[PDB]
Amino acid sequence: MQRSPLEKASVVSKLFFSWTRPILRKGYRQRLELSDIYQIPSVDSADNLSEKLEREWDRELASKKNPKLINALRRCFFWRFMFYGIFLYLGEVTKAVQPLLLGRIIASYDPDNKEERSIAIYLGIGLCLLFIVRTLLLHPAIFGLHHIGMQMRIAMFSLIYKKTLKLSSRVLDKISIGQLVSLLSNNLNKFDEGLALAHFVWIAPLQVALLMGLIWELLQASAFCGLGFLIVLALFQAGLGRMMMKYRDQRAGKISERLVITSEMIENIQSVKAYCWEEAMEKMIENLRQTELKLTRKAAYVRYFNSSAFFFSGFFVVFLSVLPYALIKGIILRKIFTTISFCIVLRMAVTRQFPWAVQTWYDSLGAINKIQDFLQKQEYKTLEYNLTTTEVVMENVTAFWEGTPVLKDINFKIERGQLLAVAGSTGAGKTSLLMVIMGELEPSEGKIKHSGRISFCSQFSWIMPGTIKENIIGVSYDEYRYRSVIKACQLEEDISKFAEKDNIVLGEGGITLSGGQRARISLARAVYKDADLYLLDSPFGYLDVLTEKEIFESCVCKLMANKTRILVTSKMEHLKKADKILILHEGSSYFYGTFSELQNLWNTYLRYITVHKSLIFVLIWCLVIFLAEVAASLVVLWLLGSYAVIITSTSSYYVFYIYVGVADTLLAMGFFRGLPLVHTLITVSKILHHKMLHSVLQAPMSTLNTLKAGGILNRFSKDIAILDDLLPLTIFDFIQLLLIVIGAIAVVAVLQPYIFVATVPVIVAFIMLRAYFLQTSQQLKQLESEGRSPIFTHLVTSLKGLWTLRAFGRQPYFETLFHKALNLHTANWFLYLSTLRWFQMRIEMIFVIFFIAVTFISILTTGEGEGRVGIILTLAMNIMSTLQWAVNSSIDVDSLMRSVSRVFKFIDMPTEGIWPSGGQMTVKDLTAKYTEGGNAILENISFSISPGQRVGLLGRTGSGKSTLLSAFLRLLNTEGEIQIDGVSWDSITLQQWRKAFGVIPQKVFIFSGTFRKNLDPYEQWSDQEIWKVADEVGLRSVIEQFPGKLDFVLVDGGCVLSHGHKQLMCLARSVLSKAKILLLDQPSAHLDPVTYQIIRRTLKQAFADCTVILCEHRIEAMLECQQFLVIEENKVRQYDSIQKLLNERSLFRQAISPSDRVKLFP
Ligand SMILES: Cc1nn(C)cc1S(=O)(=O)NC(=O)c1ccc(-n2ccc(OCC(C)(C)C(F)(F)F)n2)nc1N1C[C@@H](C)CC1(C)C
Ligand SMILES: CC(C)(CO)c1cc2cc(NC(=O)C3(c4ccc5c(c4)OC(F)(F)O5)CC3)c(F)cc2n1C[C@@H](O)CO
Ligand SMILES: Nc1ncnc2c1ncn2[C@@H]1O[C@H](COP(=O)(O)OP(=O)(O)OP(=O)(O)O)[C@@H](O)[C@H]1O
Ligand SMILES: Nc1ncnc2c1ncn2[C@@H]1O[C@H](COP(=O)(O)OP(=O)(O)OP(=O)(O)O)[C@@H](O)[C@H]1O
Ligand SMILES: CC(C)(C)c1cc(C(C)(C)C)c(NC(=O)c2c[nH]c3ccccc3c2=O)cc1O
Ligand SMILES: CC(C)CCC[C@@H](C)[C@H]1CC[C@H]2[C@@H]3CC=C4C[C@@H](O)CC[C@]4(C)[C@H]3CC[C@]12C
Ligand SMILES: CCCCCCCCCCCC
Ligand SMILES: [Mg+2]
Ligand SMILES: [Mg+2]
Repeated sequence: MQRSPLEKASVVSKLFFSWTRPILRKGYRQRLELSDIYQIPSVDSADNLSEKLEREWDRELASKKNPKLINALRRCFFWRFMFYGIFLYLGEVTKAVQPLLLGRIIASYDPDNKEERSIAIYLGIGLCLLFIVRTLLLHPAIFGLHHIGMQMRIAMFSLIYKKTLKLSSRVLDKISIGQLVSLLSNNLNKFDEGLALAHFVWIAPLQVALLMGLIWELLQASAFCGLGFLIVLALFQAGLGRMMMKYRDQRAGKISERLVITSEMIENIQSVKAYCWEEAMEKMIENLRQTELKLTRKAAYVRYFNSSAFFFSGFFVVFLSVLPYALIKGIILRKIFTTISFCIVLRMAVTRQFPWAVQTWYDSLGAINKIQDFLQKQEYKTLEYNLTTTEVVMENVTAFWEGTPVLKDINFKIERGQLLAVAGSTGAGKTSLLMVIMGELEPSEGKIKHSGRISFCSQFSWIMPGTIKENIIGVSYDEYRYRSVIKACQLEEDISKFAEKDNIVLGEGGITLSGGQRARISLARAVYKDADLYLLDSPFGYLDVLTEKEIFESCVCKLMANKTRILVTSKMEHLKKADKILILHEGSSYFYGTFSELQNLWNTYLRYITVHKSLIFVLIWCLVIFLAEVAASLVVLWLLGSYAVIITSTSSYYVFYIYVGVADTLLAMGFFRGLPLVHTLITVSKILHHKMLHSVLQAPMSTLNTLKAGGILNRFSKDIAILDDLLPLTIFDFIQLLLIVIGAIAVVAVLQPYIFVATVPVIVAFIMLRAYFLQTSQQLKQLESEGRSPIFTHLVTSLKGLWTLRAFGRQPYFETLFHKALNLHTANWFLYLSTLRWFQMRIEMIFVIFFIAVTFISILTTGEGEGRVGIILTLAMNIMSTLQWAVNSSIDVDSLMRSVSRVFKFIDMPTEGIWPSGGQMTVKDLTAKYTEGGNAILENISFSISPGQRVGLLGRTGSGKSTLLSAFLRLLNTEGEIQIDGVSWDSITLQQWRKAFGVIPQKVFIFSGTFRKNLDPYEQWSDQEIWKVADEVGLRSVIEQFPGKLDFVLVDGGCVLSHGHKQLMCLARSVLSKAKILLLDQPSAHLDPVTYQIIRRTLKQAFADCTVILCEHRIEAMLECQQFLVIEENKVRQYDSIQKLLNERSLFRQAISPSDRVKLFP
């Protein structure tokens, strides 16, 4: 990693941006290697910028009664902002006085203008120095303003993230992931470049005042007829600005709603494929896209009229200011041309630079105001204590999640070292009681007293990205303690089977790990941490009886025999070792005491154009009208080769100069060509998104596991927004400029076939430099686009584990990890702007040297009369002033076309592509593996199932019970044959095979939507049928407690529901879509014994005969099975009776609960 070459560059080197030479010469030959990227300058590191802004923002909250974020920003950047403003202003004044020097030089070709001929050589020298000063004064000032805008964005992004970790739990309900992503993505590039346009709010009015005086000198009182037209045009554009912003505000809410739904369905794409819900998911996104595209089109029509206003004023402001003057007294051709030159600069300031500057202030101040509101939300109240009486106590505590209280009159007292066991039915408030103790649920009544040290283990196991060892140890590594908790948590057997022991890298969310393996990593993390109080929220959910027995008798009873701890349990064996017993029932304390007293009872462009058939026809239509206007202009112009206009023989060359000055209005695209072009370019974006979303759902699971959450969110938010807003109008601007250059050249090249010869050397010089620069610019843009992903990936994972983050105190670690993501994007983005500034500065210096040669050639060639060389050469250089604008606009088109190629890569991803009368199956030599180069988890598996019977799957956690179920649906690489009632595996299409199954996934899927929409996304059942099923699974009381019965919206993945309520929701789905063969993957994970009767009755009534393959861990669930399959060391054994199964195993028979042993062994 080399140091930045900017920090030791000489004064002249910084001026010409010469320090970018090493990378431009290397990127032209080879691909940019990882060592070519330089380190960022020390001034713009995220650590130093965040501290500077934080110091000023805290001064506002204490000094001023009315804090404003814009005052803190003003106190850090105002003087540098104004320093570059004055140099930018002097570069624009130089542009307005150019016609004073160039206008008199053009007059020296006329032999009548004897006064201009005597001093022509001095005007040429001054003109050359004027060009050089303007070049050296604009570009360094524009780069400095880009630098300031980058620093402001980095400082403010870090403040948002630091505030996020401190948000209260009540205000988290009102904030989704889609709001934060839209807040950051919209400003990721627009904010930096906005500061270069901000100064024209006061530069444009000063340019108008200067230019109006010079035009007054020529046309005494007729000049104001041109000002009255431009004032009316300025009011018109101001009105279109407010009309466009109204449509943009109505569109923001729908984009955030689409982003959250898109993120949810891709995170659990395996559950979507098992249910065969791809078509239903596409329909929901299609309806959201359609509503927001109508607002996008309406904003596009308004923005077209705002953009073409420049081209449609070039003739009507010149004509209106000259016509009253010519009618009273004849005007010569010399004055007509000079007025045209001054009006070009005037139209640019009024119709282009000023409305763009006003719009930037609306966007910038709007975002800073939006950020300030977020920075003032309610914060989490960390009620830490340094010390206590070493005992925990609650007194008459009542809490509300908002007409029923969650808890009421809950009181206990646990001394140091005692064990408290919390028990109760589903939804009784066991998890809420632990939230109250930690302080994430503030009680309305009562009080809490205990020490500030605490450790937590939730039902939902959160796995941070990184190594397994890094998950457990935290910050401080201890060799002795680490090896003890691993052995006590029974993780040694699983770790030894991994490719590289405990050094394997876990993805975000821990997808590659088993259901029960994640629970042990979460538990090992809690016991490794030293604390005074330990909270365990049902950690024995996805564990078999043998592993559960070993952990309970060696981890929580041996290692922590002297530490007070609270555990949630439903087993009656865990209640005997507890000193205190607490029973909960619907928020009220059912019992409190002890157990003893209880026992008393390029190809990219071509593909983009041809994706929509209607885009070709509009482009041909624009070409035919263009040829008709050029032909019309040629006939008129050829016809011209006291009066209102005075023209002489030696002054007739002004006709061509006037034509070139008004060609931008004769060739302007009217609304018959502008609106269809803009309308059709948005339909292309609609088609591309439909394909992109479609190909992601059909991709094979092996491909989808490589992608990251931030990688998908980068393409669906930033790349789609580019194709909707920026590209349609950038293309229109580029096409408009290209037509003007061709039309002006073609007309004058046939009437004077020497302008074309003299304009060749300038054209090829621009094209050769463009090809050289695009070799390296395209690679830096690609690296910058992919550098946004780590920013989005870290933002997603920090919200999913916010509660665990604050409990373990790892906030500083996550802030430092966020700054590395900011610095990685800064390196690529800063290097991209530097080379872009080099190109635009060289494209202007190349224009200058040619003009310097032309000016001196014309003056020396002009002899005693006329002088034709100068007339031709100076005309050609006037055309190249517009070609310079067209070349720079082509770079913007190419930069935005990088998003089109990134979308095309997601589209080209490979695809994975009464029969069951009885439902009997046959498996022959099935071999299953996740990666083709990985180990075979199962191998040579073979068994048969008779129709109507139930099969029980058994085995230790991590043995491969879920792998066998995934192999039936072909969710991984398989090498065998499965036969269902006669048909063959291979012959069937992959879509009819999956429809024969009913599935209950181990990980439940609830998306943001209505209760009825979650139970039935295809809308194929009436509400009478839905309620009938809802009674059989006991969900009626759950739905009625909400304001909308079957209408309530389940936001944030159904966070309103408890853990046991989600299991019943998945059982309802399987009953509704009644199929023959069922694959139930542990449907009673955390259900208490009383609630399990609901699963038991459903299994015998709803699934009358069927072919049920259970995958349960509880012994009670195996009394309803006729056949058994045991998975051990990658092999499947088969048994006919449960009593035979336990006879062979000696250790597993002892772990059986005595309550279950009597019925298992009568
Ligand atoms: C080497 C090198 N390679 N790369 C990638 C960067 C570098 S460089 O930064 O060292 N220099 C150059 O980049 C460089 C510097 C100046 C110029 N100039 C062109 C006209 C001109 O007159 C200046 C003028 C008299 C108008 C005045 F002074 F008045 F303005 N100067 N051209 C330069 N280029 C080198 C080639 C890459 C292509 C080319 C010809 C455009
Ligand atoms: C002196 C006085 C006339 C009033 O005492 C004044 C100065 C001033 C400066 C800024 N902003 C800036 O100096 C910066 C800036 C921020 C945001 C940007 C950006 C530049 O340019 C953008 F448009 F891109 O957005 C560099 C930080 C402002 F906002 C309002 C200001 N006012 C009016 C006053 O009422 C403000 O309280
Ligand atoms: N964020 C929330 N907003 C509103 N109600 C909630 C919220 N979280 C939980 N509830 C409700 O509070 C009650 C108790 O919550 P819950 O976590 O606490 O039960 P539990 O004892 O953990 O049961 P389980 O065995 O399913 O884990 C339920 O009726 C549940 O729907
Ligand atoms: N996507 C994956 N890629 C690679 N290995 C995986 C993947 N998913 C699981 N494994 C590994 O395969 C083995 C078996 O996985 P697992 O689902 O299949 O078993 P299980 O019997 O369902 O466990 P549990 O009772 O915890 O649910 C484990 O070692 C696990 O880490
Ligand atoms: C009738 C005919 C010849 C097809 C026609 C008509 C117009 C109107 C009537 C809208 C002026 C226009 N005008 C336009 O397209 C205009 C486009 N952009 C503008 C921007 C600012 C101010 C005016 C216009 C404008 O008139 C063009 C035409 O070709
Ligand atoms: C940037 C701004 C403040 C610069 C100064 C703006 C004003 C004061 C300048 C700009 C152009 C100037 C005019 C240019 C030409 C003439 C013609 C001359 O026969 C009388 C003075 C007169 C009419 C000038 C008056 C002052 C003037 C209107
Ligand atoms: C350099 C430009 C400073 C003034 C720009 C506008 C100031 C913000 C006004 C806020 C609303 C009254
Ligand atoms: Mg719970
Ligand atoms: Mg499993």
